[PDB]
Amino acid sequence: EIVLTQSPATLSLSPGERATLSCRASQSVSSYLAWYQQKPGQAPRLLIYDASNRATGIPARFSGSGSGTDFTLTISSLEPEDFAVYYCQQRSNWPITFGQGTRLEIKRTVAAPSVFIFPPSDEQLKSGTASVVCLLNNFYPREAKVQWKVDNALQSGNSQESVTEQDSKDSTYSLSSTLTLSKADYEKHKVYACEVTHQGLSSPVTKSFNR
Amino acid sequence: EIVLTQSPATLSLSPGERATLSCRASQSVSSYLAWYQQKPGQAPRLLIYDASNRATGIPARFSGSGSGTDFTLTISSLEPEDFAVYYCQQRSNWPITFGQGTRLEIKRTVAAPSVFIFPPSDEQLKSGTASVVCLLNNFYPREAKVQWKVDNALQSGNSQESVTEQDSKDSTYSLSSTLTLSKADYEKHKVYACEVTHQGLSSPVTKSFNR
Amino acid sequence: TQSFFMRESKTLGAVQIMNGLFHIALGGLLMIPAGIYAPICVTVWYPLWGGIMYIISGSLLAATEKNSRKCLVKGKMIMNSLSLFAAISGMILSIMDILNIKISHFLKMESLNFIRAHTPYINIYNCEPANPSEKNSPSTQYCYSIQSLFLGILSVMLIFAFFQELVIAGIVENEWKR
Amino acid sequence: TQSFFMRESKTLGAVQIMNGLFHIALGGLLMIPAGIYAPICVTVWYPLWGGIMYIISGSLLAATEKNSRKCLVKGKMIMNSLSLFAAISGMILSIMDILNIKISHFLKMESLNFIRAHTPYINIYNCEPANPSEKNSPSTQYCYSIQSLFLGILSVMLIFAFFQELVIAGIVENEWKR
Ligand SMILES: CC(C)CCC[C@@H](C)[C@H]1CC[C@H]2[C@@H]3CC=C4C[C@@H](OC(=O)CCC(=O)O)CC[C@]4(C)[C@H]3CC[C@]12C
Ligand SMILES: CC(C)CCC[C@@H](C)[C@H]1CC[C@H]2[C@@H]3CC=C4C[C@@H](OC(=O)CCC(=O)O)CC[C@]4(C)[C@H]3CC[C@]12C
Repeated sequence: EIVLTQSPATLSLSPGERATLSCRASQSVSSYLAWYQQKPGQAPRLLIYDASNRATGIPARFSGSGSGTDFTLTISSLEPEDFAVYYCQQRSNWPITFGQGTRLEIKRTVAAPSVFIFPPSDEQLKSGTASVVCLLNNFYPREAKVQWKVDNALQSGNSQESVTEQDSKDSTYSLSSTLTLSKADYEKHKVYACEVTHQGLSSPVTKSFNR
Repeated sequence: EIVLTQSPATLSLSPGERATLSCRASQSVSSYLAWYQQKPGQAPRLLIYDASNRATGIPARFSGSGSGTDFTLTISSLEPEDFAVYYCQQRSNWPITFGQGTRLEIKRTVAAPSVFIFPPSDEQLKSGTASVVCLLNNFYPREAKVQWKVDNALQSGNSQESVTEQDSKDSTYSLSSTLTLSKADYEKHKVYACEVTHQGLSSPVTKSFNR
Repeated sequence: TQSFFMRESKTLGAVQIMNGLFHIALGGLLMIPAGIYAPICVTVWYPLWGGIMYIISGSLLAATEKNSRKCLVKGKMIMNSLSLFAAISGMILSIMDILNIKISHFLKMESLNFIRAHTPYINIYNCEPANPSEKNSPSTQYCYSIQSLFLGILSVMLIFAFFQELVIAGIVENEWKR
Repeated sequence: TQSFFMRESKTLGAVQIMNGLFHIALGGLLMIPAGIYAPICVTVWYPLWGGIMYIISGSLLAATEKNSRKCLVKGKMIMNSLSLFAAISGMILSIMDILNIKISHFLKMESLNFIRAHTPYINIYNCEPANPSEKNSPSTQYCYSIQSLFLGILSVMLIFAFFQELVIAGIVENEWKR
């Protein structure tokens, strides 16, 4: 039924004063709305309701209003605890629909990434699998293009990767590509390598090891 | 949930005065009930509601009451239009459950049944099937035991039969067992026969034909 | 048959004006939008002319002493007779609409369309849940509450109308010895 | 300041007995089970106070002529003072309940248990569908009848309390020149 669209996330926010996003809808929703603040590790907190009344018991320096399909909110104060995701919802007709989420960033400078290699171990291969890990660290932003090639051949649908959070000191991101590989395929292949590209490098770089 | 059980049907009612049936329930139903009259060929008609009030606009010589799980109804008048099915329902808790049906009979004397044979025709077998029909008529009651044997062997799960209604003059029942048979099985078999048994015969009788 | 109220008749006609005011106020207060089938008090408009009649009767006794002729000495009989007739009509309607509420539907009394459109999806005479279960439902509870309220206001109107008729009958029997 | 009602004050006190009768009748009528949170007028038992105070004043004004001493002549000031104070409290509570009905919750006035068991499942202060849709549902549009009934009852109560206070103030101002 009712579907909500949100402004693109990962917005580059310099340490200034302006901070504005939007949350649109397809069908004309009612005048009343609701905005909430979500924080990780504990229960979320209310932000503003009806776009005309402030929070109850929580001081609010925000300024959010609007009508129809376009709504505008702006915050000027810069506190060290506002960096979180933002959710927008609606209550026009049941069932209700929820947003996806927009997380703000800290405007950290780019860092030069590094690479590493690790051949499979005897104990690892004796279990019935072989995994090679390439360690990626000190890179910005979180978006990166990393792929694997074996014997100068391309493979797909075999890599599972998870990202990490941001530290409270420098907000440094790390990655570690790990793929579980079969022994039979490990025996008949010669060259294993991993390639990474980023804005900090002017030419792709790869590392290879002897089996 | 609630399930209703009814008195056995096909009750032998001599042309007298007494006529009584029952409709029981498992769980204790409420005091109010409902009885209806169903006739074939047109819409049914109301009989009695709440077991304490007569019909509206229709004279009622019936006498039906009761409480708890046992209910009794009795009709003394004998009209030529009361021979039909009887339905009992309940409205204690949703969803409601309906009965199965009890049909009264006319107490007709037993009649001697007859048998007939019919070999498959050339036009019938040229179509791709062969059916043999044994005609049963002038029998009482509707219940009968008829089966088929081929080459002194018993077969099951191949016979479909439908019954007829009762005439307004003598209430005579008729039957015609017909089974569709394949050509390949028809070619390799020798003896076809059908057997019927009834109270009017002191020994089973069968008829056979030459192929 | 004891005559002891003629000499103190100043208050008897003095209270009647505000009795009529109370009657018309109750009639107006009973004109709240309720549902589709309005009661008998609507199709006859009895409270309006009843209160008008009562207030005119009360104002008739403004000048008890003889001031003019053929207007303050001749109307005293027609006015009290018509007041008594209005009272007896009052009891007839009151007994009818107090007896018709606890029994099944008797007559129609359709309400006018201007108020009907406000609440056109409910009925006031009967409300049954149409299901043996869910008896502890807010709908039936609210029906019982509003029915009790209507019965109470009707009983109040009955009692005060009966008292008004009693005093009117006394004042009309004061004039003539039958 | 023009004194013109002293000689004809018999009616003014005569109407008070049946005004108190109206007050007690309305108080009894309003005590039908209606909701979970009773209004402010329920827990204060004001109608009993008003009715008793009015009927005792009416009994006091039974014999204006000098018959006895220290009973029919001394209490005329305490009686008027207590009646005026009761009327003052009357319209104070009246304005309170007429202002707190259109605004958010202020206090609870929890009802007694004997009426509590009969009406557990309906609220009187506010009924809301809790859903933006289904606005044309009985559970939403089917509160306004009792809402308007209560509003009218409170309004007529306030008006008649004001009238009674006005006439009592005139009577007491007749007795003493301030
Ligand atoms: C001489 C009078 C004082 C005798 C008493 C008549 C009142 C009891 C009736 C007459 C017209 C009725 C009114 C007719 C219409 C409405 C509109 C209603 O609100 C609406 O429905 C808004 C209009 C709309 O939406 O159509 C509020 C009640 C009210 C004032 C009714 C209140 C009761 C009224 C005033
Ligand atoms: C003898 C007469 C002149 C004395 C005064 C009687 C009327 C002029 C007054 C008394 C109470 C008043 C009522 C008090 C409350 C309302 C509720 C009001 O309802 C609404 O407007 C709200 C509608 C909603 O949204 O529910 C309609 C007018 C009405 C009946 C008022 C109409 C005029 C009334 C009946």
